[PDB]
Amino acid sequence: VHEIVLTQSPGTLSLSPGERATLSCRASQSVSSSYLAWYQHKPGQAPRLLISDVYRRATGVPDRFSASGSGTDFTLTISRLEPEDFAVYYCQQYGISSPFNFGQGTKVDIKRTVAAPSVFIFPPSDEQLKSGTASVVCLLNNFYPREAKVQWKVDNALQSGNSQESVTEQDSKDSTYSLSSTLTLSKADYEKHKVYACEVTHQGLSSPVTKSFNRGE
Amino acid sequence: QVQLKQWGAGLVKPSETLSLTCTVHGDTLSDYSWNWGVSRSDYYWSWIRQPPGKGLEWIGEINRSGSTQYHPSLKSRVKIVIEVSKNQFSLELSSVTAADTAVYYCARGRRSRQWIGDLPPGNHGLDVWGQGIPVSVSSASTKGPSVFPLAPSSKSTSGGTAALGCLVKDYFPEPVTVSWNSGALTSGVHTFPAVLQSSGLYSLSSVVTVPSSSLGTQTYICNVNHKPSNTKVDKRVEPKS
Repeated sequence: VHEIVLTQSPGTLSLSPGERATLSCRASQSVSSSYLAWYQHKPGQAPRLLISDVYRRATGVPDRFSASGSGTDFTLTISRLEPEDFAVYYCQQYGISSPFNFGQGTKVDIKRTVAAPSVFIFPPSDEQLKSGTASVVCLLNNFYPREAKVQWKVDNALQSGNSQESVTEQDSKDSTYSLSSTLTLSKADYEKHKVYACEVTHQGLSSPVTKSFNRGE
Repeated sequence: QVQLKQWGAGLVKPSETLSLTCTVHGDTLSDYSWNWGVSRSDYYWSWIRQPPGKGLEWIGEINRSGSTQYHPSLKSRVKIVIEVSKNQFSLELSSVTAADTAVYYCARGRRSRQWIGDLPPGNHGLDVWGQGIPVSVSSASTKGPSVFPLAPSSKSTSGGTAALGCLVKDYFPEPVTVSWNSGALTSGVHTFPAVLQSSGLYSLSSVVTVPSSSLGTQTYICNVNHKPSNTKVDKRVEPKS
């Protein structure tokens, strides 16, 4: 190719306030440190430049942020995390080779003990069925870490392509995540089948947990 | 300090063209003097987007010379133009699809190797950002939501905790707001981010968990407001026989 790509690690770094965070960036080609930049992104806010041009801090960036590296391997260090530092961080090659691509991001989240989700399944409401569509909802409540797998089965048949997931930001009181998975069927398809099940895999679960209902029972 | 003010319609129909503009404040594009610091010739007026669930993506840039550089993944769908006399620059992205739904930022890129006095921090980076425009690719017209209950049942409450919620379906544009019991019920509530469905309409759910016994002693009502359509809904969520 004719572009430089940057790969960040780890995908998620889980730490406590006061700890040191070390974020890595590997470029696919050598990049001078003159041209390697780092950014912070906090949900709901515009990205912020942290570091650029041979590891220099941008305006307003406090001393706990520093950077290092050469060749293809770069590091952003936060010496002591503050609560406002839990955010997503991006490296970028900026100034030697267009396009000026970013890495894929590293999220720094708040470490806590593993917590399995509580799982709940909801049938389509009779109100909604009066229309032409059925939504079946599976709720994974208050789990940690974020990685989780939800599979839908209809009459024991694995579903694919007809569901969508949404996930909350980490909770400010208990540091967990919550997730919804919504299965969308036509009313006609919904009324043709009996057993609706969501099956959840998570590090906090010894084996997968299935919640199910039988339509009309 | 220099700021970027973003404008332009974020709502684009599939296959049509997105047009966004930023205006520069606190500096001017037509001032060719260079008396201190870095030359305004070293600013590259840039566009960056973030699609949902993805990272930051560099779209391209323009200098007041008129020279552009574009991401090769776009490049004949993308045009960037600058209007030096108006302190403005613009992004046109044609033939949009749902993959182009994203927050679009403009930003000032800086590339200097010469300067007068002290080189301000932020060189060889995107140091000033606009606040972003959320762009939604959809054919939809304004539409208020339907609000359906996510009701607890005997099977789901048998561990001592009940979940209950509201499915807020098929509305456009963003946002809705959701409260429970007129704002009195906040603990254990999770209102999920909306998803832009393939229909071009949004959907989300809001849930709460409570002790199962409180289903016998407490009423639960979700309060849904969609200002764009002047829609307000209160939906009582009852245990389902």
